Amino acid sequence: FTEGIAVVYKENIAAYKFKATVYYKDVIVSTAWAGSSYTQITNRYADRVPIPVSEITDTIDKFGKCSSKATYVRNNHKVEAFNEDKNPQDMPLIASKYNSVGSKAWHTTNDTYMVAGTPGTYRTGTSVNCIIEEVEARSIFPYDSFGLSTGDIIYMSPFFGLRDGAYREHSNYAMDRFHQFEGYRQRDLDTRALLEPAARNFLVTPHLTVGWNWKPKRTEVCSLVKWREVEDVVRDEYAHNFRFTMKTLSTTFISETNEFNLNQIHLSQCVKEEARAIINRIYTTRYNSSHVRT
Amino acid sequence: FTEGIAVVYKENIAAYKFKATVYYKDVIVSTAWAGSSYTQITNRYADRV
Amino acid sequence: NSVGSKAWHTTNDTYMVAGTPGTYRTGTSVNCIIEEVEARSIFPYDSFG
Amino acid sequence: LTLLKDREFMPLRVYTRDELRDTGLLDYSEIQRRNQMHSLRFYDIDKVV
Amino acid sequence: LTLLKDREFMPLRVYTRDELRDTGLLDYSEIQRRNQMHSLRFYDIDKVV
Amino acid sequence: NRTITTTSSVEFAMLQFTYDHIQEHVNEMLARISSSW
Amino acid sequence: NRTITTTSSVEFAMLQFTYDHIQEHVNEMLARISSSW
Repeated sequence: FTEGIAVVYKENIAAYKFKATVYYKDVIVSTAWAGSSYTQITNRYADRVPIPVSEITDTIDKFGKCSSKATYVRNNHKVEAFNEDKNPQDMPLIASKYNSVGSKAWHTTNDTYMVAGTPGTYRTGTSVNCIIEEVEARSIFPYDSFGLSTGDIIYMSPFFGLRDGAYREHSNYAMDRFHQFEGYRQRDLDTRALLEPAARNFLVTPHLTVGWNWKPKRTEVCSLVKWREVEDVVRDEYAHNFRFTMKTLSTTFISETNEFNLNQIHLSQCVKEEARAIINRIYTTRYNSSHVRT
Repeated sequence: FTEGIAVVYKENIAAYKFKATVYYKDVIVSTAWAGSSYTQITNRYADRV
Repeated sequence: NSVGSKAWHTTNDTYMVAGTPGTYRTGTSVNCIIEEVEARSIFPYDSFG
Repeated sequence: LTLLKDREFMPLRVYTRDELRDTGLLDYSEIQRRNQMHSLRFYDIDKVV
Repeated sequence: LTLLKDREFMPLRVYTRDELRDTGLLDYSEIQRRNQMHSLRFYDIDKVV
Repeated sequence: NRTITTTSSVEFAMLQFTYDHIQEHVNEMLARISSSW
Repeated sequence: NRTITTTSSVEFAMLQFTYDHIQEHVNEMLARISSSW
């Protein structure tokens, strides 16, 4: 037999979870028909349009305000929209009434604009609501897309970037929609104070702008996750096979006599150092004076 | 005892999967309002037929 | 058009018109779309998604 | 002749129910719970004009 | 008196995780991944008129 | 490159431990009975 | 106040029953062999 310390690792089946922010404007266009004794809404065309990153990084993260004029592209044409059909302003971003922990959102307008007119005519209104939401992003292997808490699939890897060979990740979008700001200082819309610098990716999807702090793939995703650390194991040498008896778990694992090279497995950079740290702690706390490493 | 060969069968819980083709037309109807210095889409009615 | 999920369509563009400032204009697109889908049915096999 | 000693077996699970319900990209109920109160979050549906 | 011989137990599963996630008619994440790039597939969203 | 697929049960490994334990103990006792006999 | 979380397997409890049974029976038989010897 052979005594020692072991760390058991299972396959990681969970999705890679990070946090991002979505910036979009709610453009509602209501058409009412003023009648004899009533008004009837004959149409209401709601649409979500992105906030361009120039507007974000020059007004929202500078003054905490959002323009009242939506400028976007629909049907390949540069379209606009004005809240209440007035001159554009810069309105302050105000927290939602439901801003509990985690899921927070700051918007500019609580009202939706519509007009009726004189009985016998159609009248068209227009709202514009700047909405900034902190969402939870979520990506699964092979990490070439991520979905948002809003329901949106972003057909770009969470690790797409401009440096560190990240530009070779997957992206279903043109390179004009993607912006990266190294050293970007985000603004906390509650404390009105800039956060600490961090590279930040921005992608202008036809219906919203996603922004997330960039982090390299090698340090965030991992194919294997620690299942159980075992302080006292026993390695036996049965015919053609190893056996790992763990009397505290009442579990016996059966390996081969060969070592396993973790280089054959995707994204296995964690295991070596994680297990080294865990095994060193276990040794120093339990077998510091009784045994010696081999 | 009795020696022999056996085949064990479990219940099939998977869905029956085949391939088909869908044929449809995307009918979009856009209504724009040309303004002083801008154009505004005031409606867009998409439909699959 | 990668393996399996393929689709053939006729139009890459969406038609809309603006007009003279002060009027509404209505356009219209039509896009023939043929997609190879994966169908899927579960017991008692009286519907498929 | 020595006797067998008492052992106690622990309920070892490799994955929990939560871990097994965390492998997909989107959860329908989560998206629906978060998105069906958009009008409650960002509008005032109780004031009349 | 004969001794008990060594046995090795195999990890037998009747259904895998995939088989257990294949019993429904539709998968929300699959439908959403396939259908949310309709505008990318069948339109040219990068050209401006 | 490949990926490792883990089963959703370690019941087989607890079975292995239990059989190994019972088998080793009973074999030691049988050996002792035989030597004494 | 809290909630109770139940595992999705009672295989460990069947293992416990089986080990207890085998262990008790084999221990009784070993004790008898020893007394007779």
